Amino acid sequence: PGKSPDSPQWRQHQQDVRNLNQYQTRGAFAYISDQQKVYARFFWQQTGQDRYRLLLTNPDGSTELELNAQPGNVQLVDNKGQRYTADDAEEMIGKLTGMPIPLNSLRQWILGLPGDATDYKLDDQYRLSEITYSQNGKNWKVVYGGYDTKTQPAMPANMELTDGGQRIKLKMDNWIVK
Repeated sequence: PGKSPDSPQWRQHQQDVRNLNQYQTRGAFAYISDQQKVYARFFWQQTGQDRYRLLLTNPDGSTELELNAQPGNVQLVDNKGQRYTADDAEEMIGKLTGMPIPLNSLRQWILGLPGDATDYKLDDQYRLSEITYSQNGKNWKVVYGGYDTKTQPAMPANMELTDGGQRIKLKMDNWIVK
């Protein structure tokens, strides 16, 4: 049955997450679509409200992709060192890598926050459990597995999101927050 979104504990959990100044996680990344299959280790570091770096690496240790976002300056770097710049991370990853994603929202979802989503459920611990979000004529479903309760506040330990044609799976080995 989970818990009600109107619960003070939910609002407090969101506040505790938003009050953090830095977030860092790493783990297994899986992206699958009818035109691509990407498996890699990921590293996510967010040092500002809208400042973050996503790094995807292969077993070789080689860099598959780098997405470094700063307000007014998002840079995408591919394995060949080719650099591209834009003012929107979602638009760039959507038309540059072949991996379209509601990234502007995912950046909040990965922290256990709903972002612009208004259709969601919470688990028994007042933490985000499922999200239904529409954009670009598609409907995304986000599902959360267990949370990492070794940090304060607790952060998502695993999640999956899909809109049918695209599926992204993330498994976090750990988190560091401050």
